[PDB]
Amino acid sequence: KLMFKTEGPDSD
Amino acid sequence: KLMFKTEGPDSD
Amino acid sequence: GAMGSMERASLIQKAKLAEQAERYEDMAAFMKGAVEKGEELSCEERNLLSVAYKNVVGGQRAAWRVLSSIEQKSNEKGPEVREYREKVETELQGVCDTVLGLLDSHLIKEAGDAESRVFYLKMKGDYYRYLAEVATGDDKKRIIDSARSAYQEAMDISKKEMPPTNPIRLGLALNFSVFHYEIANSPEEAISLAKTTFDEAMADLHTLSEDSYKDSTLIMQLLRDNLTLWT
Amino acid sequence: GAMGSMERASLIQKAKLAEQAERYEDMAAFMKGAVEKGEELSCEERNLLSVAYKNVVGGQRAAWRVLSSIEQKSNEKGPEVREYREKVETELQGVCDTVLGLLDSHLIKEAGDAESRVFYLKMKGDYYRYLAEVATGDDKKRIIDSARSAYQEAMDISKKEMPPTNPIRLGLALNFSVFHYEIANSPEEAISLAKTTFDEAMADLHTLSEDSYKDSTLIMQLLRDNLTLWT
Ligand SMILES: COc1cccc2cc(C(=N)N)sc12
Ligand SMILES: COc1cccc2cc(C(=N)N)sc12
Ligand SMILES: [Cl-]
Ligand SMILES: [Cl-]
Ligand SMILES: [Mg+2]
Ligand SMILES: [Mg+2]
Ligand SMILES: [Mg+2]
Ligand SMILES: [Mg+2]
Repeated sequence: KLMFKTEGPDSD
Repeated sequence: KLMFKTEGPDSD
Repeated sequence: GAMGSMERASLIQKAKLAEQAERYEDMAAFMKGAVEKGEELSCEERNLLSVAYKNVVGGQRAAWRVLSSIEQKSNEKGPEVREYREKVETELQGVCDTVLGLLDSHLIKEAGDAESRVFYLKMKGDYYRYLAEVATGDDKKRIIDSARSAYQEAMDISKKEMPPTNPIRLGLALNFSVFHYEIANSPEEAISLAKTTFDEAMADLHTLSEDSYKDSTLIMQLLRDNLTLWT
Repeated sequence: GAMGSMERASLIQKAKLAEQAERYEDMAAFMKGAVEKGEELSCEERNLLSVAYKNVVGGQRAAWRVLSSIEQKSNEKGPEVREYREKVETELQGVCDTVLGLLDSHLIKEAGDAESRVFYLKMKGDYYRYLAEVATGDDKKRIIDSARSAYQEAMDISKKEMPPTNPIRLGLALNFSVFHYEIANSPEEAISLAKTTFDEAMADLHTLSEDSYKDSTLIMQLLRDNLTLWT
């Protein structure tokens, strides 16, 4: 799935 | 630590 | 709790060690133990708590998406794909419930400063959002509204009490805009929020030191990354 | 065991799903359950077992090295660094003991073909080697000799029963050479083993198909990588 930018560690 | 090549997934 | 016998300061020290060792499940357990000592958290401690659980839930979200995709494609191989997707989903929900439990007992009610209260309410929105990502039951609408309500309270406080460049305010707006885009099915609200947030921060950059400038522009770039994908 | 009620085939299916989801702790638990059904493992199943635990123990080894380095540097901040390094070390030893337990009950004693017996004895050497990496007690010498003995039995069988390009034989020689270099303090034995293994495989490549050629040269490159660092 296309995941958009969210705050903090890009851990997924 | 310098880790040398061993078999399989380089998981460390 | 299994951390009940360890000193608060020792738990925080070990959380930092665990972060260095990329042992995020340990890091989260240590920070949960520190929260349960009952004292309020400092700025650094709040961020340790958030980083820990963000890494844990991030691994679960990534795994859940892989399994959900395999499951969708498979919809004969038996019940195993559904069962294992359910297992990971239940573990993910457990982590979200744990974080929400810490916020409700009693981090939010003791948080009076804008920087702490907005931080915790943003977290509450975030973990209801992660529950919403996997929700399919008759509770999905209520989970979504719980996320919205937490984000909205955080937004109201942040607009009144923080400058538009404040990195906590910016990260809240970023996450609330993503909530709008793909949880609330409100792409127009998402774009509007992202644009206004970016533009109001840009106009306030002139007030900042070089270091604060760097902190603010980092999150502004994330807003712009999303806007680029959305428009 | 908690996997006692799940079908063998379902455990293997879920191990493959867990691998796709990068859920290696789950993958290892599923494969442990499959081993405990008591049937011998196929080639694919053996590799699922090894990949799962290699990923789990790899995360632990990396974390242990980070903490050990911090501990060495610190040698006042209190007992916390030592305590947390010990916690990770104990978990690592537990994983190694679990794998060794599966090999001893009863994978090795039922393994009669060279491909299975060498594979399991190599694993036994590997997990004693991982125990040796963290050993400091009066048991260190015996742990090292347990690794050596397992590797040596695997080597003797592989030289008699497998061609010099066999990828299992090659990976065994690779790991035994690293054992020599940094566990046994025998760099000359390590270099000699790596060189002879590489040269004897090179002379046998002409017998192989394009696909087998690719499998063998991949591990030969690992031998050469080590030789380059060692000479
Ligand atoms: C005041 O401290 C912080 C502010 C913002 C982020 C952040 C991240 C930290 C960490 N990942 N160990 S501490 C900290
Ligand atoms: C016969 O099957 C195999 C041979 C060698 C490696 C290997 C890795 C596998 C996996 N990582 N799922 S299966 C498999
Ligand atoms: Cl399952
Ligand atoms: Cl500890
Ligand atoms: Mg469910
Ligand atoms: Mg429009
Ligand atoms: Mg110990
Ligand atoms: Mg010499």
